[PDB]
Amino acid sequence: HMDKLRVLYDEFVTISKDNLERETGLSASDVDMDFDLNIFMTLVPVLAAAVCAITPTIEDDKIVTMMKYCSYQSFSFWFLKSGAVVKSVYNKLDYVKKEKFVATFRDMLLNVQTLISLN
Ligand code: NI
Repeated sequence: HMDKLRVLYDEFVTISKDNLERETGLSASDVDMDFDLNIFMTLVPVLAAAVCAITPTIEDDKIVTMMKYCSYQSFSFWFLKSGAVVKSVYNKLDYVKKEKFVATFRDMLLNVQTLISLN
């Protein structure tokens, strides 16, 4: 179950860890997708309210703004380690990887969002 989400999450984590460890010199903590799923479930409604609805056609610039508000300190693999946000990793990617990272992050949010449809 959640097989597509696993693929997206693993990519997000790999890219994030690689850049966070390189920039800070710190070592990532263990990955816990179960834990991080719950984090994303909380993030989705706040980001939708603070920025705009998360949809497959959301403007890329809006996703990048959402990245500014997502702190790695909240996730399993960087818990309370530093103040870095997802946009800080975006900023260090090359111009091609940047676009793919936007798609990966968006699609991760979209997938998590399908888990939390209203009654
Ligand atoms: Ni499964």
